[PDB]
Amino acid sequence: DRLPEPYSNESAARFANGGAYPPDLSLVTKARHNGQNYVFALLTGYRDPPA
Amino acid sequence: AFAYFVLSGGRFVYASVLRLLVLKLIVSMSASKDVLALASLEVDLGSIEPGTTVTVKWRGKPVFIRRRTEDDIKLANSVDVGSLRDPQEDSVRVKNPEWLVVVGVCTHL
Amino acid sequence: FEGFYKLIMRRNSVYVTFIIAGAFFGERAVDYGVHKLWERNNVGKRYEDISVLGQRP
Amino acid sequence: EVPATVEAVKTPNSKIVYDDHNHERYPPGDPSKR
Amino acid sequence: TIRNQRFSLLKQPISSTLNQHLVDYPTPSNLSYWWGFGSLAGICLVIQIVTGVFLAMHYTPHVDLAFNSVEHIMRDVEGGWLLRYMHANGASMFFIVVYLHIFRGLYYASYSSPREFVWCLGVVIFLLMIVTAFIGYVLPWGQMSFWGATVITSLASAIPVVGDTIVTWLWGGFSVDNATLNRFFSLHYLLPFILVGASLLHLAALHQYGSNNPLGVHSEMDKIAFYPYFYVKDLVGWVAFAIFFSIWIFYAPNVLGHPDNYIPANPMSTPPHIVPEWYFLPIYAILRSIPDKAGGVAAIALVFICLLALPFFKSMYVRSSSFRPIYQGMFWLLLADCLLLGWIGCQPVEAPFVTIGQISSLVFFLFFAITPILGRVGRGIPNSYTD
Amino acid sequence: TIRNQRFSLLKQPISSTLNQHLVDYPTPSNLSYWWGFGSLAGICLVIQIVTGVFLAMHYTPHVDLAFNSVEHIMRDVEGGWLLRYMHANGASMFFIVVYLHIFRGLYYASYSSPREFVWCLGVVIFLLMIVTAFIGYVLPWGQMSFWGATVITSLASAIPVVGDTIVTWLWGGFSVDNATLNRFFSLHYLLPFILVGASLLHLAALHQYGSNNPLGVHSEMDKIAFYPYFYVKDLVGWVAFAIFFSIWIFYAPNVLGHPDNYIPANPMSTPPHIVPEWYFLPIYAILRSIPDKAGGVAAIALVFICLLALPFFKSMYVRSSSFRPIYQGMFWLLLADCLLLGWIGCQPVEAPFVTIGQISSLVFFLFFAITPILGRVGRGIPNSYTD
Amino acid sequence: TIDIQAAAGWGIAAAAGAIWVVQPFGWI
Amino acid sequence: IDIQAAAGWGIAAAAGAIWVVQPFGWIK
Amino acid sequence: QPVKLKAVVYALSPFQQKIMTGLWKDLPEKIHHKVSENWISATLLVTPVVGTYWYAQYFKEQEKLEHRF
Amino acid sequence: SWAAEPEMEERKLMGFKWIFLLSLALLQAAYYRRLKWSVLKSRKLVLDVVN
Amino acid sequence: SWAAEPEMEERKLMGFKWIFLLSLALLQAAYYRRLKWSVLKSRKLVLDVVN
Amino acid sequence: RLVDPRKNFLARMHMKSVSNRLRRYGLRYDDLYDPLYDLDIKEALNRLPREIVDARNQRLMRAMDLSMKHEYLPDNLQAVQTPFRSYLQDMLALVKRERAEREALGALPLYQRTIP
Ligand SMILES: CCCCCCCCCCCCCCCCCC(=O)O[C@@H](COC(=O)CCCCCCCCCCCCCCC)COP(=O)(O)OCC[N+](C)(C)C
Ligand SMILES: CCCCCCCCCCCCCCCCCC(=O)O[C@@H](COC(=O)CCCCCCCCCCCCCCC)COP(=O)(O)OC[C@H](O)CO
Ligand code: HEM
Ligand code: HEM
Ligand code: HEM
Ligand code: HEM
Ligand SMILES: COC1=C(OC)C(=O)C(C/C=C(\C)CC/C=C(/C)CC/C=C(\C)CC/C=C(\C)CCC=C(C)C)=C(C)C1=O
Ligand SMILES: COC1=C(OC)C(=O)C(C/C=C(\C)CC/C=C(\C)CC/C=C(\C)CC/C=C(/C)CCC=C(C)C)=C(C)C1=O
Ligand code: FES
Repeated sequence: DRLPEPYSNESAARFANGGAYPPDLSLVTKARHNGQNYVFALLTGYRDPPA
Repeated sequence: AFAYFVLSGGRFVYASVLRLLVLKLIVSMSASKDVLALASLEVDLGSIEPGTTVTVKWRGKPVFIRRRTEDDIKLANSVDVGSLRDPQEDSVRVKNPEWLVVVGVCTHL
Repeated sequence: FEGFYKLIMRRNSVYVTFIIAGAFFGERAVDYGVHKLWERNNVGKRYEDISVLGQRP
Repeated sequence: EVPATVEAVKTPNSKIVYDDHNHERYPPGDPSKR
Repeated sequence: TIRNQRFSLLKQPISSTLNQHLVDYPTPSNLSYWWGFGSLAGICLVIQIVTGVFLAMHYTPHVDLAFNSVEHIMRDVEGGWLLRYMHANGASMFFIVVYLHIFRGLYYASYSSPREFVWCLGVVIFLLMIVTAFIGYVLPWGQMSFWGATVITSLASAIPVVGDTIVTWLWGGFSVDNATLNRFFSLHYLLPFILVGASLLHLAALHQYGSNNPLGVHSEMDKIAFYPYFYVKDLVGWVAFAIFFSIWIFYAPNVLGHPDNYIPANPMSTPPHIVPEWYFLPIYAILRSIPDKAGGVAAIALVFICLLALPFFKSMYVRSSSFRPIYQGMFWLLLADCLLLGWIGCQPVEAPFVTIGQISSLVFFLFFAITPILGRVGRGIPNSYTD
Repeated sequence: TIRNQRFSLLKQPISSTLNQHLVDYPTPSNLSYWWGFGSLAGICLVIQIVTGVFLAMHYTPHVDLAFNSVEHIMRDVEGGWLLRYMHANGASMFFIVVYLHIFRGLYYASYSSPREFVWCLGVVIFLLMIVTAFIGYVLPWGQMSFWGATVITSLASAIPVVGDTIVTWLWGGFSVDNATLNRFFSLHYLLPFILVGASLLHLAALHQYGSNNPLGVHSEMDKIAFYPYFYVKDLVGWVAFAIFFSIWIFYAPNVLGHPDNYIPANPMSTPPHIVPEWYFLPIYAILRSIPDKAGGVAAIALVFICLLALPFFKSMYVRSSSFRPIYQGMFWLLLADCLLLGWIGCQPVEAPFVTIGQISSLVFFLFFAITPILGRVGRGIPNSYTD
Repeated sequence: TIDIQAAAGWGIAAAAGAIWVVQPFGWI
Repeated sequence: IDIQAAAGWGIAAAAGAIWVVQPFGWIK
Repeated sequence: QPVKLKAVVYALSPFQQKIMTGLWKDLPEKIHHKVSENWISATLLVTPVVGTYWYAQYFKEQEKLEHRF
Repeated sequence: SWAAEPEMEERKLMGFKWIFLLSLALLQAAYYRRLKWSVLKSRKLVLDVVN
Repeated sequence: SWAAEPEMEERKLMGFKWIFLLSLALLQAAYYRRLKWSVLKSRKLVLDVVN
Repeated sequence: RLVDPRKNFLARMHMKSVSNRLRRYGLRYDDLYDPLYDLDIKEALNRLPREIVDARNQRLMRAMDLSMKHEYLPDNLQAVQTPFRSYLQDMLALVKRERAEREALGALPLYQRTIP
């Protein structure tokens, strides 16, 4: 079996996340420029906005 | 001269057959009956904040919605029509003073 | 190399068999050496080195 | 005067010098490298 | 002549090879309409390629969609029913024109020296035609497609050691499934271009010596140019073939096939009458007749071995059946036997058809067993029949 | 001599054509490694065809399955990752090799008489390669695939009266959808075979007169057989190319690509950066340098018009850049300009890149505008530079 | 009496090549 | 024989275009 | 058309010569020759590319600085 | 019957028209072949051989 | 990163092995080419012409 | 005249560069003219004396040998080369004038290029 899906479809995901769709993470490190570094920086890079 | 007439006869048919086969091949790539079936429908919408946009869906084509502010209308109603490559005023394009609804596909490509 | 020539290169059939054997054995030897280098360079990172392997509750 | 090709054909040379820019020859009479 | 100036454009290097191999090529003046089926075969190949390329733009090679995509062509593609019927019946047309070609070759002894290589290339082309048409018949994914795929891919199981391994490799799994269909579709796009190349090599090999003629004699003293004489002769056959093909396409599009392929494939149930296309029926009858699985596969391969060995058998020096009455009778018996084998293949496996098929396959092989002895005996005809 | 007996099997009719076109063909002894790239491009074409035939066994051309079928090739079929990385980076290797080939031809003026037809067939081949690679890039059905297909099919709308009907005929509908993908799959199987035929014609045209050489002079006095000398030289080239390709395949399989195509196609959202493959970027730059639809399409067509008209310019009688200092310098400027156009195509359409792209496009066209002037003026060199 | 030796040599070569492509060590 | 032939072959091409593509309705 | 040539060619067997040492023989002269003959060509290839790249980066940096509050 | 074969009428209308036209073409092609071959078929050949 | 590229370790092992082997093959190919060409490159050519 | 090296120093540098390049290979500028480029060159080559054409072919063979060997002529042979000593241009101009005369009177050309 494949890993389970949190939601029944993309519309349900958007409805549960304020209209945004959490993308499938199976290829996310290949689907972004400098993927591994980008994902690590994003996850650990929440901070206060500039003035 | 008799022989040209008999030969022109069958050459008519050969040309017709060539044209038929080529045109059948060409038209087979045109839009299928089921594709043409899904080419007409309308939907409804809601509302959004004054200054943001939300794309909506149609056949395979996004549709843009942007309710504009007062200063936005001031900016949009101060451009010379002559300088525009497609001369058209904002008032003509909009059915509402601030609600701007438009098909969101680039006219280039 | 003339002594080895008199045993391997006098007949093309022997030469061809020698080429087949060299491909086989040399590819095996290179594979073994590459795997040795790989193991030596990645000590502790293998699946078989997971401390808790078999211990998921 | 006699052109060079005629002289070469008329006078066999046992002291031949080959071009050496790309390859240097083994000493003459060396065993073949086959 | 010193070619300082340009003469006729056909003799310029831009078209000299097409002028020499296609326009001015010398051809025996007495060639009959029986010699116009090679060009018909070529036109059938071209028709198949063009129609298949345009059909592949709408077909989906997936088990959940293949049948429905074929019905979507029939129903939704503008001109789609004509693309399908032309391709499906085109396949039958190719086999008709190629069978007549082969039997023309057998009656005139066209396989004999110096044209042995032509015949061997033809046999390879026949094998390629069979594989191509079979895998193509599986694409619709109906009942006949699925069960026909299940048998021919099991023929490798006759091999004792690696047979099951070969079966499961060809399947891509433990049963006929989506992997089999996808790989069949890929093979079925590729094989026709190999068939085009093989046909080109076939024609080149034939043009090394030129065509044999209905008298079977040396023909250098009465050769003429292919264009326009044999061009117009072939055009008559092309138009007649068009009428025949149009009758099949427009008025009897499905009588050459079976209704069972209009049922979606069911791996659970099995049709009570699992047959191949009609053009594989004689082979399938020769297969069913032997009562051992291995013996059947052997017999199928022996058919092509016999075809390949025919040119090389020491023979008499006379070619045409026109002057070989006994070989002529053997021909008319072989043709009846092949039509009998094809009919028997459509019959269920039950008496009396089993024995009839066994006798018919025996006679088919006797033709090839008996031809060499006839050649050896007939080498003595000129000594015996004197003035 | 009278050929009563059989000599070398190579000179027998079975082998003679291959021998005279492949083993004994006279070749100028001074050909550099820059003459290795035609054989390299031939090997790239064969690699693409073999890998693509095997990949088509597992790929499903449907919008609901294509992305997943690629992923299944990568993850499930054994050696699938290798087959995919080989096809995807072999397209890039094909284009690198063909670019090196085209620039050898430009530097030695290999397009000049009597080899004009060779150059024109090469231009046709380049067009075929571009179309093949583009429609192949659509097949994974990622974001890049969908949006690139959108714009390239939209290109036809530049035609005023019938442009829209051509766009909608290419799509098979009112948008890029499953019909587009399915027809693009069929075309992708077909075009490689036409490429093979065009390459064979290219080679035959080249053997009409033989290869040009780095001196650009008549070479009939010092020719040597292809086998073995240029066989072993091309083998050195083949092994070096294999090392290069292997570096790309095994260690940097995705550097010559964009991560956007690992996102499934979303017809709602265009990605912020939308570019073709690297080998199309110069044409992209020339297209975007024109602030006009029809102007851009016309510039794209004018690129190939100039490439086709290059061999027919009245030129001087000196070929090689080795003896033409001005043309040689203009060659190294054109090479820099093409590299700049490629880099510009990768940039967003904004300052300063619009001006740089416009100037680069102008320089590119100035090359082809200035070469005929150079030929006309240099015709007078032998009368002005007296001994 | 050299054609027989050539046949034996080429048979050894063919066997060596067979064991080398298919490598049936887990089956023997 | 050069201008008359060009006119004739242009007329033939235009007729063939009208015959292959049949836009009876585009005369607007 | 065949050419009519008059020439004398002497050749040594490949197995009587050193095959590889000629690659690293008078290397500095080879480098001298490649640099001396090719420096204009190399300048014309490299200078436009590097100059255009540097100017583009300079423009981007100044534009970014100008839009900063 | 209609549901299984919805294209029957167009197909039949095409088969009538095209068989009539192709039969006309076959007549023309026969005349063309015979006209081209008449110069060869009516020729008088004179040789010295008898048997 | 493992999820996006699960074949990475096999790919790198293959790459190291075959790049090493192909480098050996390139050295052999260079020797082969130069062996075949040495008879041409070391040849002494005598011709009548001067200027 | 801008092409004359006696007046334009750029033309003088151009000539010196070409002369050095030709001298390295022992080639004459006329040796670069190929009979396969133009039919008029083929005709002019055929009108020249056997000795001129023989020396041309020998120079071409020597140059091809040097090109194959990645070597230039020894400096002592470079000192006696005559890169711009002409043998072809006058004959070629005469051939072109004769062809122009034939065309101006409506005659058929004496030779034609084959269509490839
Ligand atoms: C069990 C028996 C051995 C089985 C293996 C047989 C094959 C062995 C592979 C060859 C190994 C020896 C390689 C040459 C050693 C000599 C090195 C050398 O000096 O360079 C040579 C040239 O040799 C080369 O160019 C190197 C080519 C090596 C080819 C690469 C070998 C491949 C190894 C295969 C191993 C199997 C693993 C792969 C399996 C797939 C110089 O040639 P010259 O210039 O003509 O002479 C110079 C004069 N003087 C002698 C004085 C120096
Ligand atoms: C992509 C298109 C670019 C468009 C460019 C815009 C318009 C410019 C067009 C001109 C091309 C620019 C490059 C021209 C200069 C090339 C460099 C050069 O030729 O210098 C030579 C120097 O000699 C010259 O050629 C200078 C001549 C100046 C121009 C004089 C014009 C009169 C000649 C007209 C003849 C016309 C036909 C000539 C055919 C070659 C090189 O000398 P060398 O290599 O032999 O050795 C010296 C070096 O140190 C060692 O390598
Ligand atoms: C794709 C299928 C085929 C094509 C397109 C084809 C094409 C041709 C053509 C054009 C000719 C020359 C003209 C003629 O006599 O018909 C020819 C001759 C011949 N073909 Fe075929 N052929 C095909 C299959 C076969 C097969 C399967 C065989 C036999 C096994 C065969 C055997 C021959 C022979 C013997 C000749 C010489 C005939 C003679 O000179 O009398 N061909 N073929
Ligand atoms: C490159 C050329 C070809 C392509 C792209 C092609 C493609 C296709 C496709 C997509 C189908 C499935 C749709 C359908 O069944 O109608 C099909 C079916 C078929 N093809 Fe082909 N084909 C080609 C050539 C050939 C050739 C040469 C033959 C004959 C030997 C052949 C015989 C068949 C058969 C028998 C079927 C099954 C038809 C049916 O009953 O529906 N094809 N082909
Ligand atoms: C008949 C031969 C060919 C076949 C059957 C074929 C088949 C395929 C298939 C099935 C795909 C989709 C799977 C994938 O993305 O990896 C594909 C993709 C592709 N093909 Fe081909 N191909 C052929 C020849 C070529 C040639 C000659 C080129 C280059 C000119 C080419 C370039 C491409 C490209 C660029 C892609 C997209 C690769 C990617 O990003 O994944 N193909 N091909
Ligand atoms: C699939 C792509 C191609 C293949 C397989 C191919 C093949 C070849 C081969 C084998 C040669 C002879 C050996 C060599 O000179 O390297 C050659 C020569 C040549 N090619 Fe191509 N080629 C291709 C594309 C092109 C293109 C795109 C052009 C130009 C637009 C072109 C123009 C030429 C020219 C002018 C020559 C003559 C070279 C000379 O004599 O110096 N080719 N080609
Ligand atoms: C952002 O934008 C852009 C892209 O996106 C990312 C691109 O990728 C490209 C890359 C495209 C280039 C360089 C040119 C492509 C050129 C051609 C000619 C492709 C067009 C052909 C197609 C679509 C298929 C041909 C169809 C046929 C033959 C129909 C078959 C019909 C019959 C057999 C009857 C460019 C320029 C671009 O600006
Ligand atoms: C003196 O001449 C020679 C050259 O110098 C001019 C060469 O450059 C080349 C190399 C040239 C070639 C063949 C590259 C051209 C590219 C092509 C045609 C790629 C397509 C390849 C295929 C499928 C081969 C097509 C040929 C046939 C008969 C099909 C059957 C073969 C196969 C299945 C492989 C060779 C061998 C050569 O000696
Ligand atoms: S598609 Fe919008 S500008 Fe090109």
